[PDB]
Amino acid sequence: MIQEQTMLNVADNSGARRVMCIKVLGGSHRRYAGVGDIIKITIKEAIPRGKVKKGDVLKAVVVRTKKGVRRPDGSVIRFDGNACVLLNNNSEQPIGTRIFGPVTRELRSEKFMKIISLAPEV
Amino acid sequence: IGLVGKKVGMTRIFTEDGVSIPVTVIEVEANRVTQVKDLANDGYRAIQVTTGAKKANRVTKPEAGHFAKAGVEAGRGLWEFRLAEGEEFTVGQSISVELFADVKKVDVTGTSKGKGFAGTVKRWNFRTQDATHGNSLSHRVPGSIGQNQTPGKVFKGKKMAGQMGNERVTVQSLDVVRVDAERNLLLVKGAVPGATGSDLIVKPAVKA
Amino acid sequence: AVQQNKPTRSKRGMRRSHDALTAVTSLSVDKTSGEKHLRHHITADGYYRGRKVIA
Amino acid sequence: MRHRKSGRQLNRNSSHRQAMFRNMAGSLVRHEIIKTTLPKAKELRRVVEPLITLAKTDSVANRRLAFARTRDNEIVAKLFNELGPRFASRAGGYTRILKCGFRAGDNAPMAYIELVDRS
Amino acid sequence: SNIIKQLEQEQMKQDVPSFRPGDTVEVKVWVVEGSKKRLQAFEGVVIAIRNRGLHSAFTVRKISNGEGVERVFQTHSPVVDSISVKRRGAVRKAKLYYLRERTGKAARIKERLN
RNA sequence: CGAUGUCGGCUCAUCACAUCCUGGGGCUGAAGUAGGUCCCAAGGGUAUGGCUGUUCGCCAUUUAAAGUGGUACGCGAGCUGGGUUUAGAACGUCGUGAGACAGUUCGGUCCCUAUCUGCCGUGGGCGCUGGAGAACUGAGGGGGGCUGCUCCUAGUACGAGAGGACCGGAGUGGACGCAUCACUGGUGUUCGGGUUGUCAUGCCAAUGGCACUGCCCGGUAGCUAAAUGCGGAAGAGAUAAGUGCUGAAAGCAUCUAAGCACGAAACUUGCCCCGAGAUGAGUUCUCCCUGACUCCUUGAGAGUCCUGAAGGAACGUUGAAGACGACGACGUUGAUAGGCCGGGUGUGUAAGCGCAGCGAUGCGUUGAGCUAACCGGUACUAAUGAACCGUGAGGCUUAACCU
RNA sequence: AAUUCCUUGUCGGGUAAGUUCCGACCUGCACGAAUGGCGUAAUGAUGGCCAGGCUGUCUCCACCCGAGACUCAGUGAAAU
RNA sequence: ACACAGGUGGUCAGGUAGAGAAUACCAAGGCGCUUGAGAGAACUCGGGUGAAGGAACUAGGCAAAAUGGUGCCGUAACUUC
RNA sequence: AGGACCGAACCGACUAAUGUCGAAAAAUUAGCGGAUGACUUGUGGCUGGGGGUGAAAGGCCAAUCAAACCGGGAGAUAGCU
Ligand SMILES: [K+]
Ligand SMILES: [K+]
Ligand SMILES: [Mg+2]
Ligand SMILES: [Mg+2]
Ligand SMILES: [Mg+2]
Ligand SMILES: [Mg+2]
Ligand SMILES: [Mg+2]
Ligand SMILES: [Mg+2]
Ligand SMILES: [Mg+2]
Ligand SMILES: [Mg+2]
Ligand SMILES: [Mg+2]
Ligand SMILES: [Mg+2]
Ligand SMILES: [Mg+2]
Ligand SMILES: [Mg+2]
Ligand SMILES: [Mg+2]
Ligand SMILES: [Mg+2]
Ligand SMILES: [Mg+2]
Ligand SMILES: [Mg+2]
Ligand SMILES: [Mg+2]
Ligand SMILES: [Mg+2]
Ligand SMILES: [Mg+2]
Ligand SMILES: [Mg+2]
Ligand SMILES: [Mg+2]
Ligand SMILES: [Mg+2]
Ligand SMILES: [Mg+2]
Ligand SMILES: [Mg+2]
Ligand SMILES: [Mg+2]
Ligand SMILES: [Mg+2]
Ligand SMILES: [Mg+2]
Ligand SMILES: [Mg+2]
Ligand SMILES: [Mg+2]
Ligand SMILES: [Mg+2]
Ligand SMILES: [Mg+2]
Ligand SMILES: [Mg+2]
Ligand SMILES: [Mg+2]
Ligand SMILES: [Mg+2]
Ligand SMILES: [Mg+2]
Ligand SMILES: [Mg+2]
Ligand SMILES: [Mg+2]
Ligand SMILES: [Mg+2]
Ligand SMILES: [Mg+2]
Ligand SMILES: [Mg+2]
Ligand SMILES: [Mg+2]
Ligand SMILES: [Mg+2]
Ligand SMILES: [Mg+2]
Ligand SMILES: [Mg+2]
Ligand SMILES: [Mg+2]
Ligand SMILES: [Mg+2]
Ligand SMILES: [Mg+2]
Ligand SMILES: [Mg+2]
Ligand SMILES: [Mg+2]
Ligand SMILES: [Mg+2]
Ligand SMILES: [Mg+2]
Ligand SMILES: [Mg+2]
Ligand SMILES: [Mg+2]
Ligand SMILES: [Mg+2]
Ligand SMILES: [Mg+2]
Ligand SMILES: [Mg+2]
Ligand SMILES: [Mg+2]
Ligand SMILES: [Mg+2]
Ligand SMILES: [Mg+2]
Ligand SMILES: [Mg+2]
Ligand SMILES: [Mg+2]
Ligand SMILES: [Mg+2]
Ligand SMILES: [Mg+2]
Ligand SMILES: [Mg+2]
Ligand SMILES: [Mg+2]
Ligand SMILES: [Mg+2]
Ligand SMILES: [Mg+2]
Ligand SMILES: [Mg+2]
Ligand SMILES: [Mg+2]
Ligand SMILES: [Mg+2]
Ligand SMILES: [Mg+2]
Ligand SMILES: [Mg+2]
Ligand SMILES: [Mg+2]
Ligand SMILES: [Mg+2]
Ligand SMILES: [Mg+2]
Ligand SMILES: [Mg+2]
Ligand SMILES: [Mg+2]
Ligand SMILES: [Mg+2]
Ligand SMILES: [Mg+2]
Ligand SMILES: [Mg+2]
Ligand SMILES: [Mg+2]
Ligand SMILES: [Mg+2]
Ligand SMILES: [Mg+2]
Ligand SMILES: [Mg+2]
Ligand SMILES: [Mg+2]
Ligand SMILES: [Mg+2]
Ligand SMILES: [Mg+2]
Ligand SMILES: [Mg+2]
Ligand SMILES: [Mg+2]
Ligand SMILES: [Mg+2]
Ligand SMILES: [Mg+2]
Ligand SMILES: [Mg+2]
Ligand SMILES: [Mg+2]
Ligand SMILES: [Mg+2]
Ligand SMILES: [Mg+2]
Ligand SMILES: [Mg+2]
Ligand SMILES: [Mg+2]
Ligand SMILES: [Mg+2]
Ligand SMILES: [Mg+2]
Ligand SMILES: [Mg+2]
Ligand SMILES: [Mg+2]
Ligand SMILES: [Mg+2]
Ligand SMILES: [Mg+2]
Ligand SMILES: [Mg+2]
Ligand SMILES: [Mg+2]
Ligand SMILES: [Mg+2]
Ligand SMILES: [Mg+2]
Ligand SMILES: [Mg+2]
Ligand SMILES: [Mg+2]
Ligand SMILES: [Mg+2]
Ligand SMILES: [Mg+2]
Ligand SMILES: [Mg+2]
Ligand SMILES: [Mg+2]
Ligand SMILES: [Mg+2]
Ligand SMILES: [Mg+2]
Ligand SMILES: [Mg+2]
Ligand SMILES: [Mg+2]
Ligand SMILES: [Mg+2]
Ligand SMILES: [Mg+2]
Ligand SMILES: [Mg+2]
Ligand SMILES: [Mg+2]
Ligand SMILES: [Mg+2]
Ligand SMILES: [Mg+2]
Ligand SMILES: [Mg+2]
Ligand SMILES: [Mg+2]
Ligand SMILES: [Mg+2]
Ligand SMILES: [Mg+2]
Ligand SMILES: [Mg+2]
Ligand SMILES: [Mg+2]
Ligand SMILES: [Mg+2]
Ligand SMILES: [Mg+2]
Ligand SMILES: [Mg+2]
Ligand SMILES: [Mg+2]
Ligand SMILES: [Mg+2]
Ligand SMILES: [Mg+2]
Ligand SMILES: [Mg+2]
Ligand SMILES: [Mg+2]
Ligand SMILES: [Mg+2]
Ligand SMILES: [Mg+2]
Ligand SMILES: [Mg+2]
Ligand SMILES: [Mg+2]
Ligand SMILES: [Mg+2]
Ligand SMILES: [Mg+2]
Ligand SMILES: [Mg+2]
Ligand SMILES: [Mg+2]
Ligand SMILES: [Mg+2]
Ligand SMILES: [Mg+2]
Ligand SMILES: [Mg+2]
Ligand SMILES: [Mg+2]
Ligand SMILES: [Mg+2]
Ligand SMILES: [Mg+2]
Ligand SMILES: [Mg+2]
Ligand SMILES: [Mg+2]
Ligand SMILES: [Mg+2]
Ligand SMILES: [Mg+2]
Ligand SMILES: [Mg+2]
Ligand SMILES: [Mg+2]
Ligand SMILES: [Mg+2]
Ligand SMILES: [Mg+2]
Ligand SMILES: [Mg+2]
Ligand SMILES: [Mg+2]
Ligand SMILES: [Mg+2]
Ligand SMILES: [Mg+2]
Ligand SMILES: [Mg+2]
Ligand SMILES: [Mg+2]
Ligand SMILES: [Mg+2]
Ligand SMILES: [Mg+2]
Ligand SMILES: [Mg+2]
Ligand SMILES: [Mg+2]
Ligand SMILES: [Mg+2]
Ligand SMILES: [Mg+2]
Ligand SMILES: [Mg+2]
Ligand SMILES: [Mg+2]
Ligand SMILES: [Mg+2]
Ligand SMILES: [Mg+2]
Ligand SMILES: [Mg+2]
Ligand SMILES: [Mg+2]
Ligand SMILES: [Mg+2]
Ligand SMILES: [Mg+2]
Ligand SMILES: [Mg+2]
Ligand SMILES: [Mg+2]
Ligand SMILES: [Mg+2]
Ligand SMILES: [Mg+2]
Ligand SMILES: [Mg+2]
Ligand SMILES: [Mg+2]
Ligand SMILES: [Mg+2]
Ligand SMILES: [Mg+2]
Ligand SMILES: [Mg+2]
Ligand SMILES: [Mg+2]
Ligand SMILES: [Mg+2]
Ligand SMILES: [Mg+2]
Ligand SMILES: [Mg+2]
Ligand SMILES: [Mg+2]
Ligand SMILES: [Mg+2]
Ligand SMILES: [Mg+2]
Ligand SMILES: [Mg+2]
Ligand SMILES: [Mg+2]
Ligand SMILES: [Mg+2]
Ligand SMILES: [Mg+2]
Ligand SMILES: [Mg+2]
Ligand SMILES: [Mg+2]
Ligand SMILES: [Mg+2]
Ligand SMILES: [Mg+2]
Ligand SMILES: [Mg+2]
Ligand SMILES: [Mg+2]
Ligand SMILES: [Mg+2]
Ligand SMILES: [Mg+2]
Ligand SMILES: [Mg+2]
Ligand SMILES: [Mg+2]
Ligand SMILES: [Mg+2]
Ligand SMILES: [Mg+2]
Ligand SMILES: [Mg+2]
Ligand SMILES: [Mg+2]
Ligand SMILES: [Mg+2]
Ligand SMILES: [Mg+2]
Ligand SMILES: [Mg+2]
Ligand SMILES: [Mg+2]
Ligand SMILES: [Mg+2]
Ligand SMILES: [Mg+2]
Ligand SMILES: [Mg+2]
Ligand SMILES: [Mg+2]
Ligand SMILES: [Mg+2]
Ligand SMILES: [Mg+2]
Ligand SMILES: [Mg+2]
Ligand SMILES: [Mg+2]
Ligand SMILES: [Mg+2]
Ligand SMILES: [Mg+2]
Ligand SMILES: [Mg+2]
Ligand SMILES: [Mg+2]
Ligand SMILES: [Mg+2]
Ligand SMILES: [Mg+2]
Ligand SMILES: [Mg+2]
Ligand SMILES: [Mg+2]
Ligand SMILES: [Mg+2]
Ligand SMILES: [Mg+2]
Ligand SMILES: [Mg+2]
Ligand SMILES: [Mg+2]
Ligand SMILES: [Mg+2]
Ligand SMILES: [Mg+2]
Ligand SMILES: [Mg+2]
Ligand SMILES: [Mg+2]
Ligand SMILES: [Mg+2]
Ligand SMILES: [Mg+2]
Ligand SMILES: [Mg+2]
Ligand SMILES: [Mg+2]
Ligand SMILES: [Mg+2]
Ligand SMILES: [Mg+2]
Ligand SMILES: [Mg+2]
Repeated sequence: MIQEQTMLNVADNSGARRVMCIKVLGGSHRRYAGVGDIIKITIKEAIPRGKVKKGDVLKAVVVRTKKGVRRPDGSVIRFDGNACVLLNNNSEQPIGTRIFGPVTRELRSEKFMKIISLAPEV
Repeated sequence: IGLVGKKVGMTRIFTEDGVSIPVTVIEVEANRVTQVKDLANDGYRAIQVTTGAKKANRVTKPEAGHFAKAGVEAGRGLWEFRLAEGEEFTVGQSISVELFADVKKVDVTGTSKGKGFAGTVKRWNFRTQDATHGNSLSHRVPGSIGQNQTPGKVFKGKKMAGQMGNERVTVQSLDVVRVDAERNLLLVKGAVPGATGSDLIVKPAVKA
Repeated sequence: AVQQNKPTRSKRGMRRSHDALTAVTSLSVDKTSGEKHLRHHITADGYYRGRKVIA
Repeated sequence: MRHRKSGRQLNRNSSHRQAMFRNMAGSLVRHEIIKTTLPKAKELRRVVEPLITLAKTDSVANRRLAFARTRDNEIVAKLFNELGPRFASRAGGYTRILKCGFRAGDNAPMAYIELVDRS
Repeated sequence: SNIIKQLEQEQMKQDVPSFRPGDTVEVKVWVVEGSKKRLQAFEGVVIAIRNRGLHSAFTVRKISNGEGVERVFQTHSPVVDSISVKRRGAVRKAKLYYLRERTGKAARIKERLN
């Protein structure tokens, strides 16, 4: 359950350490993002050697949330940190070469199959 | 046509595919036809049913007479349904839950749970005003209710505080899941109105 | 707040129509002693349904 | 909106409400008959009648529980020694409500509550 | 009610092993990769146990690849295949939500061995 | 002017159409995609932030779109008081000065218990023509009406190509509404436990009081969203702008003058809710009452005795019903409350013993003890025999058809 | 700039975006030296701006606990 | 003006905890504040808790949340030292 | 040592909400500033109306202040209502 101003740790190794959600894309008045949704990000904290510098506006996919993901059985999968993977605005596709930590099944939808292959779990 | 049925809580049906579907358990006793209204007498073709039972003293003589003309036992209440031309029913006929075996979706009707007197926030989803920043005695109030001199009046159907619930409401096209004849049940996917032990009216979907 | 111009005897009366309080008209009689009392209440002497159950 | 809820608030806070029943149960056990307000009487049943069942099995833990509630060893002595064995055969329903009109100073509906014996 | 209680009791699997909170449990889960049907393991500490018959459930906490993952399982789901117990913790609480704040050495729990 | 509180915000809106999107169309400097313009169309929908008192505005990022206006530049007996407009103070400036400045700067009391109208709810009264209990019809209101992508059609038509569809179908979203508590949670001072200070129960041990529930930890039932089901429609009729057909006036032409068709989220229906106070008070179905006598202006009459029905109200026990009324259940031929019993659920191994230790403490009995609102039972209490209201065959004309 | 009208002056910083803020420039409408000029540590219920922490401020409100409101009895005003 | 949540000088100074005349619980002693009784709607007042988020609120973090003790370690620019 | 520090009494009155026919013609509640000093307070004195007093606000001088209150000139005068 990510929204404007929510700060996210970064799952991939793009360069960003922390980022901030500046918009939830895909509809008017749209409250929240989660699960495997696209969001607009500004980078609030980056590392020195990384591919993306601080204060860069680009897109991202939420891969983990504290509120979690409901499977159809009624069961839920929560996490200990909201987390995302950065994407290239217009081109899409992840910037980083590797992905840290697990990512849910509900991320599986063609365009993010690169994000699942690199991921160590689920 | 339709059947009258008590609401009996909720459960979930796990399918082996790997899905739990949340079901409302509606127990549907033998709905016995007390009277058949037709275009000769009434001006519309319809049937009047009953269900459950009542106590010998608690039923009045006007009802007890009415029930004695059909030959059926006095059921707890009376409901009526219209007839869809082709189908035609006889008096003293006990309609079972096997009517919903062939169908897929149903419009469950019921009297909703009485929330009592409700404020504009709860009733109409009015937005609470600022909880602080100077606000004086007016956090959950409705705010303005009209313009100024031009109307010089509140318009009709203005959303205000007042009675919420205890009103007839219809959830449309709920999917039927299991139709147990042995125990006299009807399992529908999702939540339907009223509380556990309330009277529902189940009837086939109108938007097929 | 505050009336624009005073109401009448009439209105005031109309309002008071529903203020008229109802009598009991339903006094019981105790089986043994034959004393009048409220239904489901004891008597002044201390009876309820033909049996003393109080000093 | 209080659907399916229990307990009367009786225009008090919890800690008070819990005390006034702790006293009023103690008063009912001692005198065996009480004049109170019809609601207070109806809500006293829920406090007292368990202390009577608690008192059927005389031991230690039950005496200590019956002392944790009530907080008076006299009442705990009248329970267990008398009211425990006196209601041995009877299953629940140890107390009786009888309405006794209206209070003078405030028109409150009064009621006598007493134990079902007083022989 | 009896009507519901009859519908629940037929659906409940009658072979769930007994596990307490603070037990290291390895839940096996049916997963589907479109056409496939795999069994995924999920080893972790049992943190909370809800008992409501058919509606019973339990939370398992697992400190995987850096960050922690909590997974609530619906006990009588067919998706849960098996619930094997590995360790039994000497804990004296029902819900172990205090473990969320802790990590590593503080997060570890004494074994029962009674 | 014996006072009509004036910017902006918040809350709540409502109408207009000169339409922002959505829908329907004509021409194009319209190949397709994407437009340009004009016509019809008001059903629904129509951002969140940064800066600033701002409305605007400029940005950032969205969105199908981020409409223009009216409503005392809607809305202070609804909120705010940042702005402007009291008293303090200072800067620049003008004045010899008091002071002054649509110049700036810091600080600076926003009262009202609702009589009427109105509105949202909820009742009493009588009426509807003998009374009573049901069930309805539905005149007439009222809600609802939003869209996105992705796939399929199809890399199809259209194009050297790059691009790339109409009509058609499908899935899954956003926003909004309705229901609901099965799941996920929140709450849960009425359930368990840990614990600090302290007082008390003669003392130990064990408890209770107070300290924001003392502070915490979990959590039942309810209530609830972030939770989960559902909704918007298809269809039908009459149509706008438009498209036509046949076709005179005007040997032709011509959508129009006769006639005949199509044609939109608008209109009337279809969906949902209310609704016979619809005084035009409507239908059915049932139920109940089949007595004597007096007086008069021989009246739709004042009466006397005698009867009291169906039903109702009251009273009680009460409820997922409720401010009070109301509404639903129930009153012994009884599960309506409470108790009790069994189960559950929660808490997490009570007390007392007995071991182990030098003591805190730890084992054992023991998943124990204690468990609100829960589930299934149980007449243990408490729901009374009764009294009270309500009657005694139901007006007058006419017309159909009964023996 | 407590002083600047034009004006949200330009440029730089901070921000995804900064009419405020900080630094700089000087075209000072209309600073300027005891009606003091410029500096500056410390101090301030001082004005402006930023950050961490934290939060029902808000997204977006939910539930609970008490005091009223509501019913019953007693007393019993007020503005107009 | 009221049996009015105001104002009014001095003196006395028990216990456990505490630096303490703070605060908590208490002793001596004193009182329960002169309308009650029900119910447990909206709404208001004073509180408690709150999923994910965390100033997005607003003129302004106003208001709430926070931080809070003792010992020891450790502590920047600048300074009138 | 200190118009030093933190903090109760005591003196104050920065913020907020409540209250605004109030509990109260200025208070309550929760925070807030000073708290060995240019401090605070009791008791009694002195200064008087164009006068006093004023770490200056036109503040204060008995709930009254850009000239107190009471009586008098006095039925001031009012081209105004
Ligand atoms: K033990
Ligand atoms: K004179
Ligand atoms: Mg930047
Ligand atoms: Mg007929
Ligand atoms: Mg019945
Ligand atoms: Mg209710
Ligand atoms: Mg409410
Ligand atoms: Mg609203
Ligand atoms: Mg708000
Ligand atoms: Mg204010
Ligand atoms: Mg106000
Ligand atoms: Mg105020
Ligand atoms: Mg409020
Ligand atoms: Mg008018
Ligand atoms: Mg007037
Ligand atoms: Mg009269
Ligand atoms: Mg009245
Ligand atoms: Mg009797
Ligand atoms: Mg109940
Ligand atoms: Mg209650
Ligand atoms: Mg009281
Ligand atoms: Mg009271
Ligand atoms: Mg009280
Ligand atoms: Mg307490
Ligand atoms: Mg009980
Ligand atoms: Mg027993
Ligand atoms: Mg005038
Ligand atoms: Mg006037
Ligand atoms: Mg006015
Ligand atoms: Mg305005
Ligand atoms: Mg605003
Ligand atoms: Mg607004
Ligand atoms: Mg509207
Ligand atoms: Mg309009
Ligand atoms: Mg135009
Ligand atoms: Mg247009
Ligand atoms: Mg367009
Ligand atoms: Mg479309
Ligand atoms: Mg179109
Ligand atoms: Mg179309
Ligand atoms: Mg078009
Ligand atoms: Mg074209
Ligand atoms: Mg045209
Ligand atoms: Mg038009
Ligand atoms: Mg409209
Ligand atoms: Mg219209
Ligand atoms: Mg329409
Ligand atoms: Mg509308
Ligand atoms: Mg708009
Ligand atoms: Mg906007
Ligand atoms: Mg822009
Ligand atoms: Mg406009
Ligand atoms: Mg005006
Ligand atoms: Mg205008
Ligand atoms: Mg205005
Ligand atoms: Mg305008
Ligand atoms: Mg106001
Ligand atoms: Mg206004
Ligand atoms: Mg107004
Ligand atoms: Mg107001
Ligand atoms: Mg102000
Ligand atoms: Mg202000
Ligand atoms: Mg101001
Ligand atoms: Mg100002
Ligand atoms: Mg001034
Ligand atoms: Mg001016
Ligand atoms: Mg100006
Ligand atoms: Mg300013
Ligand atoms: Mg100030
Ligand atoms: Mg104020
Ligand atoms: Mg009124
Ligand atoms: Mg009115
Ligand atoms: Mg109205
Ligand atoms: Mg009439
Ligand atoms: Mg009628
Ligand atoms: Mg008629
Ligand atoms: Mg109609
Ligand atoms: Mg009408
Ligand atoms: Mg409408
Ligand atoms: Mg669509
Ligand atoms: Mg293809
Ligand atoms: Mg293609
Ligand atoms: Mg189409
Ligand atoms: Mg709407
Ligand atoms: Mg919803
Ligand atoms: Mg339930
Ligand atoms: Mg439940
Ligand atoms: Mg639960
Ligand atoms: Mg308790
Ligand atoms: Mg407890
Ligand atoms: Mg102690
Ligand atoms: Mg002692
Ligand atoms: Mg001792
Ligand atoms: Mg002890
Ligand atoms: Mg112990
Ligand atoms: Mg104890
Ligand atoms: Mg005490
Ligand atoms: Mg005390
Ligand atoms: Mg607190
Ligand atoms: Mg606290
Ligand atoms: Mg804690
Ligand atoms: Mg909890
Ligand atoms: Mg929980
Ligand atoms: Mg449809
Ligand atoms: Mg259509
Ligand atoms: Mg057709
Ligand atoms: Mg047509
Ligand atoms: Mg036609
Ligand atoms: Mg044309
Ligand atoms: Mg022709
Ligand atoms: Mg010609
Ligand atoms: Mg011619
Ligand atoms: Mg032609
Ligand atoms: Mg043509
Ligand atoms: Mg549509
Ligand atoms: Mg109806
Ligand atoms: Mg008439
Ligand atoms: Mg009729
Ligand atoms: Mg008739
Ligand atoms: Mg008839
Ligand atoms: Mg006469
Ligand atoms: Mg009789
Ligand atoms: Mg009689
Ligand atoms: Mg009879
Ligand atoms: Mg009731
Ligand atoms: Mg009730
Ligand atoms: Mg009624
Ligand atoms: Mg009625
Ligand atoms: Mg009634
Ligand atoms: Mg009834
Ligand atoms: Mg009944
Ligand atoms: Mg009865
Ligand atoms: Mg009996
Ligand atoms: Mg039985
Ligand atoms: Mg019961
Ligand atoms: Mg019970
Ligand atoms: Mg029990
Ligand atoms: Mg047992
Ligand atoms: Mg058991
Ligand atoms: Mg039990
Ligand atoms: Mg258990
Ligand atoms: Mg043990
Ligand atoms: Mg214990
Ligand atoms: Mg030993
Ligand atoms: Mg064991
Ligand atoms: Mg064992
Ligand atoms: Mg066991
Ligand atoms: Mg056992
Ligand atoms: Mg037990
Ligand atoms: Mg128990
Ligand atoms: Mg039961
Ligand atoms: Mg028996
Ligand atoms: Mg029996
Ligand atoms: Mg017996
Ligand atoms: Mg009876
Ligand atoms: Mg006759
Ligand atoms: Mg006759
Ligand atoms: Mg007849
Ligand atoms: Mg006749
Ligand atoms: Mg400037
Ligand atoms: Mg300027
Ligand atoms: Mg710049
Ligand atoms: Mg920059
Ligand atoms: Mg900012
Ligand atoms: Mg700049
Ligand atoms: Mg500013
Ligand atoms: Mg700002
Ligand atoms: Mg500067
Ligand atoms: Mg110069
Ligand atoms: Mg100069
Ligand atoms: Mg000059
Ligand atoms: Mg100067
Ligand atoms: Mg100069
Ligand atoms: Mg000078
Ligand atoms: Mg000079
Ligand atoms: Mg100076
Ligand atoms: Mg300077
Ligand atoms: Mg300087
Ligand atoms: Mg400095
Ligand atoms: Mg100072
Ligand atoms: Mg200061
Ligand atoms: Mg400051
Ligand atoms: Mg600031
Ligand atoms: Mg901050
Ligand atoms: Mg809400
Ligand atoms: Mg409450
Ligand atoms: Mg009264
Ligand atoms: Mg008067
Ligand atoms: Mg008093
Ligand atoms: Mg006093
Ligand atoms: Mg005081
Ligand atoms: Mg200490
Ligand atoms: Mg103290
Ligand atoms: Mg008092
Ligand atoms: Mg209430
Ligand atoms: Mg309350
Ligand atoms: Mg509060
Ligand atoms: Mg509150
Ligand atoms: Mg607390
Ligand atoms: Mg809190
Ligand atoms: Mg929160
Ligand atoms: Mg919690
Ligand atoms: Mg949290
Ligand atoms: Mg944070
Ligand atoms: Mg902001
Ligand atoms: Mg804003
Ligand atoms: Mg600002
Ligand atoms: Mg500011
Ligand atoms: Mg802050
Ligand atoms: Mg603050
Ligand atoms: Mg708060
Ligand atoms: Mg907190
Ligand atoms: Mg605080
Ligand atoms: Mg905190
Ligand atoms: Mg804390
Ligand atoms: Mg702390
Ligand atoms: Mg420290
Ligand atoms: Mg530094
Ligand atoms: Mg400096
Ligand atoms: Mg000194
Ligand atoms: Mg000092
Ligand atoms: Mg210091
Ligand atoms: Mg301080
Ligand atoms: Mg003093
Ligand atoms: Mg003050
Ligand atoms: Mg003061
Ligand atoms: Mg402040
Ligand atoms: Mg407050
Ligand atoms: Mg007031
Ligand atoms: Mg008041
Ligand atoms: Mg204070
Ligand atoms: Mg503070
Ligand atoms: Mg302080
Ligand atoms: Mg200081
Ligand atoms: Mg003084
Ligand atoms: Mg003196
Ligand atoms: Mg003197
Ligand atoms: Mg003078
Ligand atoms: Mg003089
Ligand atoms: Mg003189
Ligand atoms: Mg002089
Ligand atoms: Mg002075
Ligand atoms: Mg001045
Ligand atoms: Mg004065
Ligand atoms: Mg003055
Ligand atoms: Mg003068
Ligand atoms: Mg003078
Ligand atoms: Mg004087
Ligand atoms: Mg004279
Ligand atoms: Mg005169």
